[PDB]
Amino acid sequence: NTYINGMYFAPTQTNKEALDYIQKYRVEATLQYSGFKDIGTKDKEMRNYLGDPNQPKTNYVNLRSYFTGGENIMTYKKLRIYAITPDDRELLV
Amino acid sequence: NTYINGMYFAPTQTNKEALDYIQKYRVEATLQYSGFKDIGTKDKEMRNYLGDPNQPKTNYVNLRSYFTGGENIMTYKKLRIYAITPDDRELLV
Repeated sequence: NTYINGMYFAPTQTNKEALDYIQKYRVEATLQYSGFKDIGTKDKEMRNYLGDPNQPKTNYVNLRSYFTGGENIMTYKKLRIYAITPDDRELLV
Repeated sequence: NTYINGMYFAPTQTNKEALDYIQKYRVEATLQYSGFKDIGTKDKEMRNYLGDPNQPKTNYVNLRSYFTGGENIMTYKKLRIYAITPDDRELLV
């Protein structure tokens, strides 16, 4: 299997500056042991896209700095997003 | 045998900020020579969990900087914890 250690979320298209009012990210993944739980609430790390410094700053949900002891696998994922007071799921696999 | 040189105590779950009013830790282990005694009273070293810097700050009872001359083995352990004025044993193997 191949594990997930992050998410390059929303690469910048022509008309998208939607990563400003959106601040917080919560993942509900399936870990190696006791999968579906509150993995935690963290923020974006807007570094790059595809690891290339010659690229605009896109969002990155850091799937490492969360409340886990094992690793995350490729079965399922739930991606809750937190602005001021919605909890809208922007992405779901 | 495999020796113990520390304790990653209380990895951060969803609802746990119980590592603030809790300050001091005393171990009563079984060393290689003259085991059961007051090994000492020390504090937490809240660095990481599982040695990963992409992880929240969890407690760590340092089982090296204590009053010993030998090493600690995997027979028995007693873990006294000190807040202001309890002495409640939070963990016991």
